Amino acid sequence: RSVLKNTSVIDKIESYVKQYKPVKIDASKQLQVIESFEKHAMTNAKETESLVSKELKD
Amino acid sequence: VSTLIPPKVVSSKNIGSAPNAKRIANVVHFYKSLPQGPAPAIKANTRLARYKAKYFDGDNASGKPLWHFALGIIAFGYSMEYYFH
Repeated sequence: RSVLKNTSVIDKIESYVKQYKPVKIDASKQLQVIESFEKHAMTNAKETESLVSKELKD
Repeated sequence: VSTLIPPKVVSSKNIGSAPNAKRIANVVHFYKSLPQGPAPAIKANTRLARYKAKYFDGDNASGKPLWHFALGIIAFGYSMEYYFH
């Protein structure tokens, strides 16, 4: 700011940047899809695991 | 994007390979196997099962029942010679 000698715009953009300092708001969308995915995955995983464990001993 | 679910779906690897077919054969076959056989048949003492025991064993290729059995027919008709003469 002390470089500029036309300074009446550095206060403008300083305050505008610090005003709009949140430039994007948070996203957590992986809490609805991740649990659903995890349920099907877990089910299938466990099914495979138990099935093959049984077969090994058979 | 989220990883797909192929690795965890196994139920077509249960027919997917050929030894599954062999497995379902020998889980029955070998499980229903006895330690040793039921019995081989060699004797039973009907008094001609004894004939089998001495002569018609699994390992007896010895010509002795043949000789004996031949000699039996010789004894039969030789007497019948004297039945007709």
